[PDB]
Amino acid sequence: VSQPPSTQSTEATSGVNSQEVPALTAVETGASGQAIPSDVVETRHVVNYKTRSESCLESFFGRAACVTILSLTNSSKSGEEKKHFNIWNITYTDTVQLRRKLEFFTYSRFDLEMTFVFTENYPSTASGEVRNQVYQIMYIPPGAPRPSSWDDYTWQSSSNPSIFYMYGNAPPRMSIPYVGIANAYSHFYDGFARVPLEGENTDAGDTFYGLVSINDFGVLAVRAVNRSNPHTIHTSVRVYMKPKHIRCWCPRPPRAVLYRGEGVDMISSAILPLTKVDSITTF
Amino acid sequence: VSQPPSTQSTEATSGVNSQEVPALTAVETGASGQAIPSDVVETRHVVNYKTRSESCLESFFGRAACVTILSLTNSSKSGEEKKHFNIWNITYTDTVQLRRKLEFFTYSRFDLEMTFVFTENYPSTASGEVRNQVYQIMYIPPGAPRPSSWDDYTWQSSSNPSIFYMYGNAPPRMSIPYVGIANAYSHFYDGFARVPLEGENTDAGDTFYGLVSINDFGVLAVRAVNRSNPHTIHTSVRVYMKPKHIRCWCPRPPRAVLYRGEGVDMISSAILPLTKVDSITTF
Amino acid sequence: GAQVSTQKTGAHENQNVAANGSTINYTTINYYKDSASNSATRQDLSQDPSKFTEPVKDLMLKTAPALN
Amino acid sequence: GAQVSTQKTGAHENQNVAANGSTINYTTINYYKDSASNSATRQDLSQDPSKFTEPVKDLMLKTAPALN
Amino acid sequence: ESKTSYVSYINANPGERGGEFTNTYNPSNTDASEGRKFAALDYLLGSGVLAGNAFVYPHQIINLRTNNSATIVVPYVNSLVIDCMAKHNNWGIVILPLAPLAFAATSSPQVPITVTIAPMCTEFNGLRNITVPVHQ
Amino acid sequence: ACGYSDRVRQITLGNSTITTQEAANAIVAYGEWPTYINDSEANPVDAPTEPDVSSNRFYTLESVSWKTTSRGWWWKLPDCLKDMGMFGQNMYYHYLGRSGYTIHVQCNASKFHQGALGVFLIPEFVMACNTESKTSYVSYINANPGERGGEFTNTYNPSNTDASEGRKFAALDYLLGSGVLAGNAFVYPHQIINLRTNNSATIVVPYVNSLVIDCMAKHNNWGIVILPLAPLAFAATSSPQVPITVTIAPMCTEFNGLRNITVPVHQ
Amino acid sequence: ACGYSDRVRQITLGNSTITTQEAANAIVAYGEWPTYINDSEANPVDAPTEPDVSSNRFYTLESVSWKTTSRGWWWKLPDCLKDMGMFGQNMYYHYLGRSGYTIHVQCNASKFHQGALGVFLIPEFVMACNTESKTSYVSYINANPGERGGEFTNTYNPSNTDASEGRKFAALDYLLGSGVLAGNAFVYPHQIINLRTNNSATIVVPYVNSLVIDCMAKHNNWGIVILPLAPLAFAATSSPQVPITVTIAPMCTEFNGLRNITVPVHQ
Amino acid sequence: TMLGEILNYYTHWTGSIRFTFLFCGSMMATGKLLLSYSPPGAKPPTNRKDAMLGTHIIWDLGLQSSCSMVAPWISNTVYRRCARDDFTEGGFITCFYQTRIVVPASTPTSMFMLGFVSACPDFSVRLLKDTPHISQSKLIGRT
Ligand SMILES: CCCCCCCCCCCCCC(=O)O
Ligand SMILES: CCCCCCCCCCCCCC(=O)O
Ligand SMILES: *C(=O)CCCCCCCCCCCCC
Ligand SMILES: *C(=O)CCCCCCCCCCCCC
Ligand SMILES: [Ca+2]
Ligand SMILES: [Ca+2]
Repeated sequence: VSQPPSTQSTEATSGVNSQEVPALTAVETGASGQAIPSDVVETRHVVNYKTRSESCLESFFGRAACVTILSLTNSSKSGEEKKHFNIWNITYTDTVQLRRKLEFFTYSRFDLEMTFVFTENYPSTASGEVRNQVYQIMYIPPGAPRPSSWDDYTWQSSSNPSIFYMYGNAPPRMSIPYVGIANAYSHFYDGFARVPLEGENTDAGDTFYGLVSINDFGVLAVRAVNRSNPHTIHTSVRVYMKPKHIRCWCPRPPRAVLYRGEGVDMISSAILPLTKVDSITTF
Repeated sequence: VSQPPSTQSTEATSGVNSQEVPALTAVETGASGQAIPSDVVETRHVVNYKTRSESCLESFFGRAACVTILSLTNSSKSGEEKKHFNIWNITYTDTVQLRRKLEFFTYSRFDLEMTFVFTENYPSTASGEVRNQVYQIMYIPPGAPRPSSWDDYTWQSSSNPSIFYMYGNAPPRMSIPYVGIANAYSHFYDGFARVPLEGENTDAGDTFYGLVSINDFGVLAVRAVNRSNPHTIHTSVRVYMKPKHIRCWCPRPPRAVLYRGEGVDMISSAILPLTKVDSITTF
Repeated sequence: GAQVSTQKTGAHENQNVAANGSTINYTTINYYKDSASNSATRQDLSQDPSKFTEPVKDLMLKTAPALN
Repeated sequence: GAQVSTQKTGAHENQNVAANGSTINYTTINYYKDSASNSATRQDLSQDPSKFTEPVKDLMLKTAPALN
Repeated sequence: ESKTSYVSYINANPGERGGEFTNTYNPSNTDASEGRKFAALDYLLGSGVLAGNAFVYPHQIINLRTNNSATIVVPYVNSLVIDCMAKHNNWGIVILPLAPLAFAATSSPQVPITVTIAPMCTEFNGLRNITVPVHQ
Repeated sequence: ACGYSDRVRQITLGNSTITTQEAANAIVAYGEWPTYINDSEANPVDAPTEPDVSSNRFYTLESVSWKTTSRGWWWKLPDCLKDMGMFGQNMYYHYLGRSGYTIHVQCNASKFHQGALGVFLIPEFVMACNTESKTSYVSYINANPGERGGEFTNTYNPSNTDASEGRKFAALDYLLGSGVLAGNAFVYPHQIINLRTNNSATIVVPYVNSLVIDCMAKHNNWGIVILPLAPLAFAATSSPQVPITVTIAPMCTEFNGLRNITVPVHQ
Repeated sequence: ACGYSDRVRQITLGNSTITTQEAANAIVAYGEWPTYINDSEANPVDAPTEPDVSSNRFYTLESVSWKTTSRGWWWKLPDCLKDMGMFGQNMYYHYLGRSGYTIHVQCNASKFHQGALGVFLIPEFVMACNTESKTSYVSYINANPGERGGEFTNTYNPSNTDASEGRKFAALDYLLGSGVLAGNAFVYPHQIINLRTNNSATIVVPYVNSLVIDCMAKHNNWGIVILPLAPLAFAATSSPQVPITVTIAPMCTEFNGLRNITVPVHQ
Repeated sequence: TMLGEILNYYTHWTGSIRFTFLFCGSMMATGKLLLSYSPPGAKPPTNRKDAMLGTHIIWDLGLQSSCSMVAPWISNTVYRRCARDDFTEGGFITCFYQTRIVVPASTPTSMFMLGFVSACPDFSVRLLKDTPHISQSKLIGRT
């Protein structure tokens, strides 16, 4: 049995008239302000039991956030074969909620919990019959051969980790180790994938700059394993990521404006975070 | 509590000027090159914690790979009775992914984990009604009587091990002991199933040569147990093999060219593994 | 191989003291061979706000002249 | 009849030392009468590269003349 | 706004000169030689984050009425122990006038700002022929 | 030592003795030496026949010739000995036979020649048939050449029609006639006879199989292959030639299941 | 020993490694090995810069060619390295520099060649100028050739008029261009590459000077000279040619007095 | 190569690579080559005076037929991607003549050397992936 650390309690204090001035400081030093109630006013004694138990990075990142929505269609019509499967690039930039949070830190390190939610429906009036669907999520790491058709040899997965879902069952989920090839996950990257030497374009680099130019986690090749039926059916698969067993370094300000692309990039369309206030003296 | 063996660490070294030349050798002996950083350059001290934990044969073969895809059709039409069931020959040569890996070793020994994935669909516009399907996988060892029709006495399985799947439920799976009648599984076999004596064809043997001519694990007789409905329904069953509790002997080079048949056999069509390189000095 | 631990004080619970009864114990038995598969790591309330609010070289104490 | 063992060091885990806490223990209870039914055999990192990289009769040591 | 993460090595790495911040954002979707450079938007650190919170970074403030120097010692920072310098810039030094320069006399005062950097605990691995990047 | 060179070496078995003043050590396959079947590993219950000296000696195969055109050679154990003295008799009179061997490949030239032979000893050396009309289509007769053994080529021309050209191995050198780059044939016990360095190759090999003892007349455990990794060369002619001789010696041979003698199909 | 031949030898510094299977031992100049400046012998008071691996490695100079006509070659340390990688940078950015080196002269032929190179390492190798109109008349440019180094001749023709031919060394071989019979150049640390015996020469040399550390950009402590004591010869042509390569490696290098970089006069 | 084929079943790799060469010329031929590994980042070594500025070894042909030159694991990331990637650059292994192969009277004037590659004991690979090196025609069926 143990007692979680509580937030500073307030010890009772009173007047003062010393040469000790906790009120004044010099933030030029780079040090934040330190004063607390006791230093400025007369306080009473207060026993604080409350804890920052929920601001613990593990709690703050303890949610299965949706990262992307993939679509695919099992159809029996002419050009509906390439539709019989889909390939998603692993990343959290597809959305903005989770992304922003992680984006609070320069580097991070964690294990990952993938959770998948499937939702199928009928497109046109082809509201007929179709047996139950069995999907396959295949993780194709960088370097592994990718599926040509919704059914070429690649879906054997003799080495690639694959899930097999039977629509209607509990949302398949699985865990992934910290796989980064670095000592930590890099969230930003003020560099280029390679060094452009003396005799090259006076623009070289514009193609390979940014974290995006060096990061690569492979892709998720989803598909329905059933064959094509009379009526066409459409499925939407949603990817959920929850970074667990985490720890991060170097805090940075939150993304204040809309996100453009995978990089920092802003759009002149929306770069006014704040809001006009009547007057500087308007409560 | 114990500590997994790590890969050689680098001990710091410096110059040299001895009659000890770790650099030179004579690979004619049949011994590979042995030198390491320390022997050639000045190294720093490096504590290696990394482990070949994932190259352990058990990890390397630790995946449920798809070995074959069987098809069958429960139809009520004239010649759709022989379609009401199917017989698959047990082996891993039906595909190439797992096969190639095992093919890394001459002999191997292991237990097997069978996993089955069923996926039914509607063929033509016979997109009508059909109750839920219940399949049966019956293992018919060498010597046991095989099914004539999708429903002759054989499907009693008073001795043959049979699974009964209720489509929509978790992918049925089961385990199998190392059943080889040898002390190990033979992956290759430079011999003939029998010895052709003095007075016989000057070609005798061409029929019974190769591992394939001696190996036999029986067959999987699959089928739907339901009777024929108005509308015809088509099912595809996929077999998955994961060799576990494994160990192998005698390493051999990997299959470099496309596979023809179950034997080594190559096809003049594709026997150029490598790729032309501009020049021997082209980085 | 199970490991018991203290729960998170709830509604009608132990005075914040989290030191009242075994009725606040939850059991845990890891089932997988890979750590990654485990639940959220135990709540850690440690913290050093100073590496951010005061990474100054020479230390200054409230009551003194920030600039001496 | 359960047997506890060490997990595979994960993300925010014990310094590689795998010697920190019981929070890295996983339990195992075989349920079937046939060994074949068991999980993957325990990770074995033993190895003897020499039966392949040096199956030479007379042993030669780096620093010496491979051909004496 | 015609491309993303579109910056040339040459422009990203100014050197002794370094860049400058502006208070306007005018992307050149056409002129591809004006796109290949940072959009140093001051009130957003050219990052898309209010500079008002740039203090969650090691920093000091040179308030003329108080000091005339700023000293910030910084340790290597990265998701790796050692990296490739010619490709990656670990740190970035930024100086923003939180308070505008001002002098009772003219309405065009000017004062020099000098930056002196000193590396420490430097170590390199992987020696070969020298690297000479693209230049103009 | 008194100058015990790693180059000089003598070998003796039965009443046979090899010698060599330029070898490059010798290798022992997978690090294990020939052994007999141990009462705990036995299978056949009849008392085995262990020939010892009568059959465990040095039998020398008809030499072949290394030409600038030579593409390679191959043989099969026990096959390429089925006719070698007493060993053969025992081999054929018994259903089951077990053995390991000491392979000694000879090939001397002169300090003015160039060349490098890769002598590999491959277990379960199965090659592809020469006919894309059938699979695993090889006749016993062709699979088991004997003292002669086969030869490798550098071309693949299957006879889908002529069924008498299909029933034979497609000895494609750059693929070991197996469908694997010869460049990695080194993951097999081996030595390299580089003329400027050595003139012999000695590879001791232990029985290898998924069984303790097997039926020799049907199965060839090992396969000996020699590929010129470096083409023969001589400053003089542009058609140099040097003999390559192969001397094999079985060891720890034992047989079970004695009956009338086996005489396979022949021409 | 396990046959630790006096002929075979390996050398390593930084990320560089020399090897040689026919050397004739190696010599250590005056019996002393490279060392650093000891607190009791120091002079400059600033903390020295000791490059270690970054500069104390094996830099290989452009090979030259040995012809039946070849008269000799020469170089100067540290000069003939002023452009060698990192070493140079340090050398030029500092007023004072100190170093010793390991010289490795290579030159293989064949058991059918003849020849003998006398590799001498001479301290303070000052040569006479080519002009009897002036004394000690040599331009910096000519005195410091670099990777190229000079060559010896067997004739002395001073240009008293043409003042651009005077400003250069009079590399008179039979007199070391010093006015001393080369026959006694052996009172200097040296080795002889006699083709029928060896193919390498290894001479480790320690810093030598009347001071602890000096200014490299002005002074060349050592001078490397190679004279064919025995003319190259080959049974075939009467114009044989063989390459001679020189690989130098500085050791225990330390510099004092750091400032802007030095860039001497050039053409 | 065997090393390659294996690496190709995994996603990441770390370690030092051992390049071993066997000169197969005539006993009578001499010569001194220069093998070199230059870690990434600069102009690829086209000439000797550039390769010599990095990790190298001057191999002297002699009784000892073979000679190894090691590629000391020098990388920024702790693991390198198996697939081709610029971030995970490897470096440049070249070769040159220190002098020149020299043969005498009646000696084959041209020959070869075999180049082998293997991994050092500090080498490890991780993240099991399928290999691209093999193909397979979508299987028939029976429909
Ligand atoms: C069968 C499902 C396999 C899923 C594999 C996902 C690979 C994880 C890569 C890590 C992604 C999050 C890290 C990050 O971008 O910060
Ligand atoms: C009810 C399902 C029964 C399945 C029986 C399968 C028999 C296993 C034979 C072993 C197959 C793999 C061995 C191999 O070919 O290397
Ligand atoms: C420590 O683990 C001893 C207590 C065991 C109680 C049984 C828990 C139920 C089984 C755990 C999962 C085993 C999976 C093979
Ligand atoms: C050793 O096994 C003692 C611990 C038992 C804990 C209970 C585990 C749950 C039951 C195991 C399966 C039994 C099947 C009949
Ligand atoms: Ca408190
Ligand atoms: Ca270690």
